[PDB]
Amino acid sequence: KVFGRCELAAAMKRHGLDNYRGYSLGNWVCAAKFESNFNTQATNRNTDGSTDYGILQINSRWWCNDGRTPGSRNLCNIPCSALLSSDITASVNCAKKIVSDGNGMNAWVAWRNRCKGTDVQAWIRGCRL
Repeated sequence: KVFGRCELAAAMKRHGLDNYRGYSLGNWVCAAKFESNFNTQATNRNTDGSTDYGILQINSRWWCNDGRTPGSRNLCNIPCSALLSSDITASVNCAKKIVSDGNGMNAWVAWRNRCKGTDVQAWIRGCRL
């Protein structure tokens, strides 16, 4: 599924991401825009044997089980298949766990490369939330 921008923001807000751990809603929408272009089925395979899954491109080394990644910790306690669902439930629940670790939203490559320090409230422009 390819989400619309405000459609996604609304779902993320329902699940309490607005301001979670110090990250306003626009950070999360921006992250999804540049990680996956809002595509729930996006997949990126990396050189270290891990794969990034879904709308938030969550990595399989620490966060989900795909049965084939070295150093697997599966700290969200979910199959990586859950992160490719058309609803965002598993991705947002796991994201809360990721962002509560160590480096916050710096875990997301695209957020660090395209969102950090920008006018992130632009990503919820014209949404009625």
